[PDB]
Amino acid sequence: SDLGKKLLEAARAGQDDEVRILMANGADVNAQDTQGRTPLHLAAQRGHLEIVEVLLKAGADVNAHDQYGWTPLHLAAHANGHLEIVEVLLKHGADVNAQDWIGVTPFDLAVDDGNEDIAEVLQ
Amino acid sequence: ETHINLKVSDGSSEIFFKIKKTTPLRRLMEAFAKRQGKEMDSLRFLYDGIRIQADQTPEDLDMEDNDIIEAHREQI
Repeated sequence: SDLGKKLLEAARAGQDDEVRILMANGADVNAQDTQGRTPLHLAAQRGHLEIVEVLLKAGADVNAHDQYGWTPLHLAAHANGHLEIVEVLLKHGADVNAQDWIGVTPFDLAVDDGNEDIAEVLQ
Repeated sequence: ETHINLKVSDGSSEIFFKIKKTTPLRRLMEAFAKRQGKEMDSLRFLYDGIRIQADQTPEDLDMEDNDIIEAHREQI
């Protein structure tokens, strides 16, 4: 049906209550959008810490990759930051050395973006 | 902002890459060739029907997000 679409929309929009309601109603925790991004991908991209946590606790695939080969760790290391989110991802089994199609690890993204803290935590 | 999405297709295999505007396209062509079990020099890579040297980068070709790079076989 459309539960995955609502879950992706809520992960984009940062509604923790709606995310929890949709998961309790049976939304696909690993549903992917047209670009292959899971709700974990979008939540890590937009700095939604609680949604990231609750998706990981609901069984979301931490190592899932989009169509570009980017895991949620890749998206969290890129651009904004929020070192807490990459820490929670790593604690939940995020592949630190995960490579995209051309071999970009999240550490390479952090180094290019100069986020310092993310680079040292990625170790 | 610093990255661009591109699609490399050969008419049957399509790959989406999210790569820096300043990264050389050699790695993109290399990945597309490796996934087919071939070397990159065996494949022609065309943007706007014009062949691409490996050393060029998406910024060097004024490319935009969702732009397509066609892939063919050398001596087709």
